[PDB]
Amino acid sequence: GKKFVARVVELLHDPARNAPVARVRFEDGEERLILVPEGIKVGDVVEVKKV
Amino acid sequence: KKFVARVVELLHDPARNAPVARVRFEDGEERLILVPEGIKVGDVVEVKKV
Repeated sequence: GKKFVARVVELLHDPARNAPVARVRFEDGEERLILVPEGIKVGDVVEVKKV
Repeated sequence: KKFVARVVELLHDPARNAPVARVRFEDGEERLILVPEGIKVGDVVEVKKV
């Protein structure tokens, strides 16, 4: 359907994992923390999608 | 590459439009993320940049 997207607003570091966690912002103004891939920058948009 | 995880649980909170899914990543780590409507338990989701 419509692409499920969120804007990356902050990039944090998870020390347990050596991996980035982005603070993201949904269309309704909700903000959550997600594991993201490498190469994500603040200001990008990420999609969650079935494979 | 392809950053993926398998939906283990899925819950519709009447408080938001999108459902909350508990996903299992590569190493076994589990977290709660918002998924699109129509994700069912057992699906694999991908987090990618657009």
